[PDB]
Amino acid sequence: DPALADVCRTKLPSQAQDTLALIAKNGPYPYNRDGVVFENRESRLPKKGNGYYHEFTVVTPGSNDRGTRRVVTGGYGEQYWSPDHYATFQEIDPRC
Repeated sequence: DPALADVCRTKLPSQAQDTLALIAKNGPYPYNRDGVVFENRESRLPKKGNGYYHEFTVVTPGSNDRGTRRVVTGGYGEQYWSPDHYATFQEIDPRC
């Protein structure tokens, strides 16, 4: 499989848009876990080979802690948003 919901890039929180711009430039990244492989063990994203997906933190400005906001990239430049630490995903639509 079923489709994921879509979110327009310009409808993302500003910090999420900032993270997409960092990914496009290959960093630098605020967190040491930025860029590590996302294994997708439970297959909420389409099942792919080892290392296809990577995860990045999106800053939560009003908290002291890292927070739950994430972007996951795929190997063909697909981008996914998760506001809730991977419980839900939306595919980012770069066109809008």
